[PDB]
Amino acid sequence: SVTEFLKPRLVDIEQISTTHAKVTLEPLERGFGHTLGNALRRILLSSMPGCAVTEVEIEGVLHEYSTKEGVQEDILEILLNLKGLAVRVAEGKDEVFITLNKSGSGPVVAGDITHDGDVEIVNPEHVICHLTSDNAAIAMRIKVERGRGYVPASARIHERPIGRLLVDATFSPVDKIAYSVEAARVEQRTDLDKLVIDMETNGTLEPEEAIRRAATILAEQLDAFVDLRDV
Amino acid sequence: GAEEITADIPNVGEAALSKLDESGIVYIGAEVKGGDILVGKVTPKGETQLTPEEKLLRAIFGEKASDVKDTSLRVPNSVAGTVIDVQVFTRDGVEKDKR
Amino acid sequence: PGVLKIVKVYLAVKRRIQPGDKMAGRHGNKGVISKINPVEDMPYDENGQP
Repeated sequence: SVTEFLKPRLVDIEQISTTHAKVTLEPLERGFGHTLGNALRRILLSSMPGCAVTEVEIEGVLHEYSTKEGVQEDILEILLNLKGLAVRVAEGKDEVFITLNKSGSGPVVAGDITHDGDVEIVNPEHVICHLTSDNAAIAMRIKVERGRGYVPASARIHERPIGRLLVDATFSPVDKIAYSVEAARVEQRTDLDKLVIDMETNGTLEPEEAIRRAATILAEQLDAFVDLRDV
Repeated sequence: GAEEITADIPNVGEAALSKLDESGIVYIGAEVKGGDILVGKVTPKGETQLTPEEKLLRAIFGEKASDVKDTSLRVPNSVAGTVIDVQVFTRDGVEKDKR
Repeated sequence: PGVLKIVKVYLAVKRRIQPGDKMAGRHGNKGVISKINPVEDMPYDENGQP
């Protein structure tokens, strides 16, 4: 009828790659596709929780603006590379420590990090540094924290030992969101639409799960309007 | 007299001396913010006249340690960074401190 | 003359972009940053790239 609408359902999920996916919502009434797509894009791009590197500790290193023998990259470049690490932490833990020791010439990559089985590395081929000598060795202790949004090192409220290096953390796993509203063939009606959301992420967050968190956030914010009263 | 580079800075607690070494010079790699002491220096000062109210205040509470004055290098305001190098130049004929 | 000791300390500051900073191109087009907009607010194309 006119009063009653049709509620969309998640009808298709497509995983083109580890960092790329498409989610299909169907059916939608006239004009609701754009509304839901824009709302979900704004929520997904702003308020998705994730895990990021926050603190690093390298043996023999006192500050970022320094050098280590047998390493082609400075500590600043190593920290910038560590900023791009994709880590999934098992639920219930908001803080974890991983460890990276490597000796010998070659590219030190993310697949050489030793974890406790509750941490998953989504990009094992991510190059972290390069060791240019057979005598060169690297030993690092990395702190991974769960969070939301972007928290720079300066914004963290203030003892911290000399040698602990703060890293700016971008917790949000979502990189790119696109949405398209197309025609849907449901029963005999033509007015029904279909919403396809293209998500490009770091692989940490599942597409369906992210969709549900965005919907939950939107519903919780709408609850204030559903019960409009002077407070 | 001769000004000395020492960590014994009057009227400064151990909170501000954490980043300083025994010789009074900040460590390399220390995260320092505005107002933090980098090099601790004390300058000899002469006799200073005290107002009668200040004399009564000293009479009640006997604390008085003003042999030297705190003229020390401090981080400029609105400047935050890390110490990456410290260089000490000493005149020939002056004892070298531990740093 | 008269100087006993000198101590020099080098401080490294990472300065990030913020409103008030002057950004320019190679064609004489200078300007001052007015706002650091969120990514969702920024215009985007059909592929979702802002």
